[PDB]
Amino acid sequence: TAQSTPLTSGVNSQEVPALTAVETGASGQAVPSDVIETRHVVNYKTRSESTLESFFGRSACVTILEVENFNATTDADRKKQFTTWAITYTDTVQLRRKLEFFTYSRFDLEMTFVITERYYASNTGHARNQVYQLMYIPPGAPRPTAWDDYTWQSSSNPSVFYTYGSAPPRMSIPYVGIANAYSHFYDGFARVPLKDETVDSGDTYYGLVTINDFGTLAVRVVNEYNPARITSKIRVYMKPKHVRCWCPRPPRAVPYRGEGVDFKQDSITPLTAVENINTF
Amino acid sequence: TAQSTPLTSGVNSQEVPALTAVETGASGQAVPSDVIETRHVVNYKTRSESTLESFFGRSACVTILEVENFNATTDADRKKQFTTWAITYTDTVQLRRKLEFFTYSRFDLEMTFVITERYYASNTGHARNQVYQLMYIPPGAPRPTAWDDYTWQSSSNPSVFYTYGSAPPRMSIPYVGIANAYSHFYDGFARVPLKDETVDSGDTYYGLVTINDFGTLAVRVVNEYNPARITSKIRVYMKPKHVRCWCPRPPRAVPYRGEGVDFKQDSITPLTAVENINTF
Amino acid sequence: GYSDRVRQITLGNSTITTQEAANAVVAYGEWPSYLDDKEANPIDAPTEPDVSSNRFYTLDSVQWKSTSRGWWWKLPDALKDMGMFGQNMYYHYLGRSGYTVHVQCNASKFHQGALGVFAIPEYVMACNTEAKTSYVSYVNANPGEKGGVFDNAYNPSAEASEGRKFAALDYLLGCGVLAGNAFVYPHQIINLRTNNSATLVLPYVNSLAIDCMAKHNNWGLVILPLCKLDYAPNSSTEIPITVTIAPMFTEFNGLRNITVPATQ
Amino acid sequence: GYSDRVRQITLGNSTITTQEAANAVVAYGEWPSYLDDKEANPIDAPTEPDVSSNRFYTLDSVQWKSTSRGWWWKLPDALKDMGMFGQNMYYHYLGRSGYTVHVQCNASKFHQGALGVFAIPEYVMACNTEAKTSYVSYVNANPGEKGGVFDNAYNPSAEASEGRKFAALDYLLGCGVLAGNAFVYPHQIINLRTNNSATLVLPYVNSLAIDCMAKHNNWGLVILPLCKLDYAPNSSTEIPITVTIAPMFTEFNGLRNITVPATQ
Amino acid sequence: QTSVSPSKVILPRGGSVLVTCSTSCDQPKLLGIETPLPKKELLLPGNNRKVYELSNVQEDSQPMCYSNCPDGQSTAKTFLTVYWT
Repeated sequence: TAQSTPLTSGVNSQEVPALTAVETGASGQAVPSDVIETRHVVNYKTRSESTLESFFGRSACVTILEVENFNATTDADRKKQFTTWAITYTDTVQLRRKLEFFTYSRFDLEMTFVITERYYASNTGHARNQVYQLMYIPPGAPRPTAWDDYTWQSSSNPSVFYTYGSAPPRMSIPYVGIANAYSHFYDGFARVPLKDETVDSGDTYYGLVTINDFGTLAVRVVNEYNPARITSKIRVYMKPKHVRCWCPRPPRAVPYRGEGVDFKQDSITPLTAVENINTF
Repeated sequence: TAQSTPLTSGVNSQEVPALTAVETGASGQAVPSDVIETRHVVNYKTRSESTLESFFGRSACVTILEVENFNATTDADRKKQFTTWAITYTDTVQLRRKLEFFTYSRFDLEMTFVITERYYASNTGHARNQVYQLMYIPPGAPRPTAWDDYTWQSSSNPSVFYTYGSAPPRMSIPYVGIANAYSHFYDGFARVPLKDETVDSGDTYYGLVTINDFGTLAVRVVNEYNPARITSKIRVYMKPKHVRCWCPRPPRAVPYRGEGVDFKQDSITPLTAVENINTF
Repeated sequence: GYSDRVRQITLGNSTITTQEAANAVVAYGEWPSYLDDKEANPIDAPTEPDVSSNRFYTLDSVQWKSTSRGWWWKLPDALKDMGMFGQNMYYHYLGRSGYTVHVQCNASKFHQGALGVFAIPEYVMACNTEAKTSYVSYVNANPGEKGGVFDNAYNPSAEASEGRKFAALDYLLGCGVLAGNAFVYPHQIINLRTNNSATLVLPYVNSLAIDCMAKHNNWGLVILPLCKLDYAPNSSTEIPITVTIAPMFTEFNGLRNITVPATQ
Repeated sequence: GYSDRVRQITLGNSTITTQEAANAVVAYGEWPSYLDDKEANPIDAPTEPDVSSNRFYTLDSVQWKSTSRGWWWKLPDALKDMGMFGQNMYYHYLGRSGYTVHVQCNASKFHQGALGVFAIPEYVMACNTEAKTSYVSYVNANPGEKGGVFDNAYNPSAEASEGRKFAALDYLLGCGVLAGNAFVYPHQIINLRTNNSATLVLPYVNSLAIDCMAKHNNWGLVILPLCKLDYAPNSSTEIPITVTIAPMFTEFNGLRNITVPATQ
Repeated sequence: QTSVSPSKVILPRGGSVLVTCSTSCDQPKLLGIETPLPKKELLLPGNNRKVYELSNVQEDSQPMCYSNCPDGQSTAKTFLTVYWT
């Protein structure tokens, strides 16, 4: 449980708990039994929901992926036939902000794929029921060039085949970090620019984004082209379970403008100015 | 079981149980073995269905929610794309009347969502199968402005995604009251209007409705716009389980006219007048 | 007999004494130690520079005016040219180090002011351009001894040339979190009526067991003026903040020729 | 570890802390207590307002100039309009009360001055007329919160109208005894180089066991400036004396409707 | 969030001003107009829409109309002038 409250009464003595010194680095330490008179309150209220296994115990949304299915003629129509997404948690602003409380984390990740469809045109016939491939490409396996090449057959890549209309597909991805924890924030580069290089790496990106390769989620429609153009939307989800975290940080106040910790100029003012200091 | 009936016979004595005095506040206390002659009846009939766990053991209906799905052009068409419902049990008159027997109650709530669809027009094409979001918004989380804003992604709000055509989604909500029981009737305000205020809160609402914030159930259609306008109807249900109740009250006789205990003028006459007092 | 205000710290052949100190903060309750054998990432023979680099190094003294807005140092790279720790660093591929940061600023009993001395794990800052994201050069991100300063205005340069640097905004603390929440880090506050020195003890904090010091900057030292300096006769006086840092329990791996990074 | 100069006093839901205090005087060596059953004068059921009136009440802050000559408060009647002790008082015929008088006055280390803080049992003062004797009105003898001031001149008004008040002469202390002999009372001296608060603990002192608080004023709080305030740059400065008083161990008898005394 | 329909009001000294302040919500927990001016009420059906009947307008006033919708406290004022000869 949380702490109860002891039956204390008034004091007059040299033991003074109301006075601390925050120059020393420690926070305040006075519980309300110190400075006033308190009754006895047996406290049965627990902190069970605030723990990290339940603070991250929701299947959040991280991205929205779009694939289509039609008779492709041009080249831009052949790139609507599939979609390759680099796996990251930074393409939204709500699961990211819950994870940038902490510097380092360690969690087995559980994903679930909620998928919708629509007809594009109105009078171009109909279509049969559809099966969707979702293939996890680790860094190094060949990313697909077209929607029906040698790469989609997936002799070793983990693939799931969702028949449209079923329950959404779910799977658990373990801790796949090469460190001993996922560095949410990485304060360093990927390489060291040496003295008198003819390489001139004066465009090495700062910080986090030069170390994270988690994979590529490539999604096709396994059907051939129907007479009716079927436009699909796929919402990749994440739910961190078996969660551990280290080294807490303040949460994000101003909005994001990228994959880094950057912040845009027109939203550097998160507060709203009060009337005066004496406004209840 | 209920009470049996003892084999008694006639009496002639000063012990008179037939005469009570209801000025004292107690009700009548004479069982039928007192005033007449009775046989022996072994009573195996129990009161098992009349208990509160089975008196509230039905999934009642509390509201009917409507969402649609089409190519919205105007602004009123963009507010048909979603529906936000303030959670309460007072939007019908039958689960409310079963709960206004009691002043205070304590129950874990179990909801189930039974959802229908239709085509609006006739010759505007077709549509794919649909997935419905239902997001529980606690008081403080941002209610959605449009149907596809930042709020629906639900990084911490509890959401369910019902694929249309499946079994209806079900979930259990615990006792979420900030009191030690849900006050069905609250005889008081939310604040105290002080002497000589320049605030002039001479429009503070009476009674119950100024303390209850249970949340907001916001429902969208997760698909984009189909060529055919799909009009949906959603029937939110409640079933109180693990029920405890306190301080009983008389049941509602005249009809309701709002969220309070108010009553409309044209239905203040619940009885039907009999012919005379001697009508069997 | 003893008091909390008098403290002598000795490491190697260096000594800090202080007679008006507050108490010392061991960061996250752990004293720094060597890499244990049950957690070792490399398998080469580790170099332990026992007393040649576990000693106090005194940086340059910045001047804290009435308009001074903040300072920042990246901690395993502000010591990049300091004695033998700057020679243990670039001759090795791996390196872990604990730290004893001691920040020195003193005035009379008539001055006033506050200095939030922080120590931020993975102090990732924002770039000063809106053309690209996560976009800082190497020289502008690693000044070394002199450190950098904060600023009370965010002016993103439209040039991608002069925008490859830290947008060191004080109230957003660089990384866009509010500065009033920075007390969740290991911190001390130099208050010019109570104390005159801030001592922190910083263990090696990283996800890896041991990591490249030339690439990766572990800690971020941050000094924010919470209440500005105000001396009533001379309103534009300057009292110096001198930062004295010691490596602790260092350990290095992967010996080779010297690494000399670029300077432009 | 502990010192005599730091003292926290808590009664009810009120707290006084002080960091430059002298020691506290328990008056005549007795801590106040409830009326014991072997000494009880009335036989009704006594009301014990346990925490609703045994708490610190802060009066108005008078200003102690260089020409300020003294102050006086009658103690069970300076609290006549203070919270529930002013409502326990006038709804009851009898009342006894212990007290914790805490007098608050502080300056810099460059000021100087002395404040004899007294507590006088049965502080009967002299009238300001020579027409009649023992001749003071009710409003002029019981000001309540604001108290009264002394004076360094005795000017008896020939009017019997404006002479119905206390002839508050400072060196004769009101009652015609010399002020240098007033140290036989429970007293503390606020000296602006040594301390900044005077704490007394006053038991219920009366010949009776319990008495009417509306009629009878038990104690007399007296603050005399022994050495006048003298600040060398600004010779006419003002430092405030704030008086904070708590009832202790109160007990009341004879409940009825409210007593509202006259105001003119 | 909170709408005051008579925003621009001209009316001479001493007369009555009809002020219509409602909210964009369905449950006005706490809604009212902040002014030291006499007003009874004006009758208007509907749990949301609302009219106060102000009277004895002497000087230039700017009354604030709060409304405690479940998304914070809202703010709306109205502007009124007087006339003199």
